[PDB]
Amino acid sequence: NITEEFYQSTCSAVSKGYLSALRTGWYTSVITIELSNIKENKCNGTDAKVKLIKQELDKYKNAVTELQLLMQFLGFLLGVGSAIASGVAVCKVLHLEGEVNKIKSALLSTNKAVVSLSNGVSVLTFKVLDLKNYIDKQLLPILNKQSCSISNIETVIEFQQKNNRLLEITREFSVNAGVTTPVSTYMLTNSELLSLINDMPITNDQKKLMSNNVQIVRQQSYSIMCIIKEEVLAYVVQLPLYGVIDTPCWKLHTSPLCTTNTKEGSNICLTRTDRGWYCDNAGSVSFFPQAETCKVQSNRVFCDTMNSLTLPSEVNLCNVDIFNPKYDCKIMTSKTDVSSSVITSLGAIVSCYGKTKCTASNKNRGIIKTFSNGCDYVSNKGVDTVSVGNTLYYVNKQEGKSLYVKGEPIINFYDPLVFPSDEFDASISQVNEKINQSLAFIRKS
Amino acid sequence: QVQLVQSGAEVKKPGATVKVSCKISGHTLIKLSIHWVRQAPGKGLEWMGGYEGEVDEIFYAQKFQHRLTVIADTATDTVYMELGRLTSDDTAVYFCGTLGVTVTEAGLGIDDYWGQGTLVTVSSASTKGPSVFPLAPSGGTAALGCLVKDYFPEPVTVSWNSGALTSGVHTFPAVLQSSGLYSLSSVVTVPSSSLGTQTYICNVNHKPSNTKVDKKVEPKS
Amino acid sequence: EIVLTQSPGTLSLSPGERATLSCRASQIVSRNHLAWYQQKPGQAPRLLIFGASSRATGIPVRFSGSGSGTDFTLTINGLAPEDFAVYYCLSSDSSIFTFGPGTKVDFKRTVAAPSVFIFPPSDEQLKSGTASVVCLLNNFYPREAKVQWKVDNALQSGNSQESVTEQDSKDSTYSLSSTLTLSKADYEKHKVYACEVTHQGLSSPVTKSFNRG
Ligand SMILES: *[C@@H]1O[C@H](CO)[C@@H](O)[C@H](O)[C@H]1NC(C)=O
Repeated sequence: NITEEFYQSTCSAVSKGYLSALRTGWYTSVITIELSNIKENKCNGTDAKVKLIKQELDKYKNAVTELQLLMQFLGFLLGVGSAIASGVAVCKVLHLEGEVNKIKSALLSTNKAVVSLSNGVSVLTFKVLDLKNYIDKQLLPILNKQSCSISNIETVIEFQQKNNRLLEITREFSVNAGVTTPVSTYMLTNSELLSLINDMPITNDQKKLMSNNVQIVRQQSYSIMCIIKEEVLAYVVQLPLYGVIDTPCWKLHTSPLCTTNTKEGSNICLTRTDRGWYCDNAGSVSFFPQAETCKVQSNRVFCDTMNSLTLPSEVNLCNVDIFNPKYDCKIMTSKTDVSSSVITSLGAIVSCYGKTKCTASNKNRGIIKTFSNGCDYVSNKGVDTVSVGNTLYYVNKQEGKSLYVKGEPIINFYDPLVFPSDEFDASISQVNEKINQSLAFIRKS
Repeated sequence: QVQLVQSGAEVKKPGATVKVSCKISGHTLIKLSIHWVRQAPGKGLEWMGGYEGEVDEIFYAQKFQHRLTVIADTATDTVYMELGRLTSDDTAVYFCGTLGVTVTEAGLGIDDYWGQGTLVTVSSASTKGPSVFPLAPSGGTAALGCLVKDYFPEPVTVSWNSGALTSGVHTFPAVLQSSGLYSLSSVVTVPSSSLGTQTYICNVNHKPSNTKVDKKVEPKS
Repeated sequence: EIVLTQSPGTLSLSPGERATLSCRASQIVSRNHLAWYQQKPGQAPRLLIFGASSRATGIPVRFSGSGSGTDFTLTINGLAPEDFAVYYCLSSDSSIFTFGPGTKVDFKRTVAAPSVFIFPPSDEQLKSGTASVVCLLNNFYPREAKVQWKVDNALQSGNSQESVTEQDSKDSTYSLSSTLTLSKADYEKHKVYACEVTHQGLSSPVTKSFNRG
């Protein structure tokens, strides 16, 4: 159930029918891998199987040494936060003398425990791998002797299975300076991530959504290497909590809009600079100017408030009547009359200024409709490919209904006489005052 | 560089009690197995008891459990054996050795560290110099020798003609007589034709008693 | 209790030949808990093979272990000169250690019968009250030899002690001294003092005797 409208007046398109999945806050969890305080062993035999585990154990001993070494459009309007601050905060909580013992004592006999830290926060805690119970109990007392013998070849292979995950965890942390994203299946397997979500202090609708899009729960999560103390290796996974769900969203698409004069440099240009994602949130509209930070799965839209503006709900009025009394819609000015196509959810915006040859094609027979010079639009219904100049555009073959909103292009309402052509961030009531300053004042003189 | 150094040789009287040490250098006692193994003269190896450092338990064979104690001092890496009510059957060389084997599912390991041994001679005897009695010769090659009898303690050295005669000499190992004194023979085979010209003397030295005897061995018919 | 037996008593082989030493248990012993030790005269035991077939650190490849249940086998595939010593097997059940009798690896020589010599007691020793009769078995091979004393054709029992030399480093032979110890009374009350020697090298036994006069 997806719909889309295009405004012939403003060279812009709105795509309604998308559901919200906003990331309001973060949740922190503490992953642990119990380790093995082990030194240079004593057995120096030449048995083929022994030299295999002797070098495999050095992979464990050096992987620990490596982590130990670590611990010694309007994006200019957006704010600046520290995404991993919540996880780094929990990390420094784990430094305090006694905080690591609480985790091991609560993980002494179970592989999952709810620990209340010093600062009065309950964090889900996970013990993920038993290398200590295998190396200390079955492997170390043989190597730390003079001569040592390995029973089975299958023991070597079984060791490689156990040691592999720890090496691949170290591999990511060594290459990402202790902070990795998206959180790989090594830092958290689907079985572990889903058991986290089901036991997070969150809503049953909140778990329903996370479970269906774990591939997007991963891209919006961080894993932070924290401490390796005593015989414990703990790294914090910072999972998102979605506090605004199932509200209606809509995506605005904008392209340059110029006059249609034939002579060079005789054209004035205007472009709507409020494109991006919009979703209803507590009576206001959260505007994400960077649509790249939002991720679209089917009709669900996962965004991060860190890349949002909290705007009044009057911004929605900027679609029907652009001027209006309530909200002052934002626009940029220029004189660059260059053709460019923008692909929307159910179509593609066509701006064909100049000598550019712009057309819309079908896979049975291309170039079914031709565009005159100006900013026009055609639905994806029946159209497969679109060409503007030397750039061929493939239109989204997603189904849905289209609606063409007709109107006179707004650029014809402006006198190109003293039209300010270098207003990067301005607005309509600011453009009209930019008119009166060069209209009224020059008239009186 | 692990090294196990035992106490020195002991001489004890019947019914006494001997203490033998095993000091550990280059290693720790709490990770080691230390067992005592003795070897009577000319006989096989016999296990007595030991201590498993990993479990901190002391084991004894039932043959010696009533009169043997093993002690483990972890602070000085020293293990002792204490064996009382000694008899002549206890005269043996006592070794400390890492016999223990540790087994797990991945495999099994063992230590092989040994001391130098500690000799314990048990007889009711004092130091005594030997008497030297001749074994006088009577086809083409003739045999003669000396009988170094009734001395204590070991050992006794024998040469022939002050070391000049070496070919054909056979100095036997001493045996422990029922008297509590050792005794051995040394023999040499010579051409019978030389019995009339070359003089054969055996030079016996028993340093524990400062006894040296040169005994001339003449033919007897 | 566990009683371990080994066979043969003495194994006679030359360098380059294969040694095969057995160790057998009165009851089943754990394969992890059977070891093979080497001991040369004057030295402490040395571990060769532990855990039945596993080889100790720094033991040549020629040493191989095998066996299970009650029968075990140490196999030296090409004897080296330093390998001629005594080899003991060692079992353990619940930290209770037990050692085998011992198998001795001998230098194989052509069979050589013993030169037998018999020595009366010197008159100097008789004046002290004790008479030592010595019977010498000189430079022979193999070591298996039996000495019998006959005083006036009466079989002597309980009054003799044998001493064997180590296998001579040059000719690979043995020498043995049997010593008959009598009181001066008992040595004067009889006439014929005879030393009887049996050995594989002699088709029939050899007897050397003297009269007291
Ligand atoms: C050999 O063993 C010694 C101690 O027995 C140990 O310190 C050393 O690291 C070992 N060599 C190798 C290459 O592991």
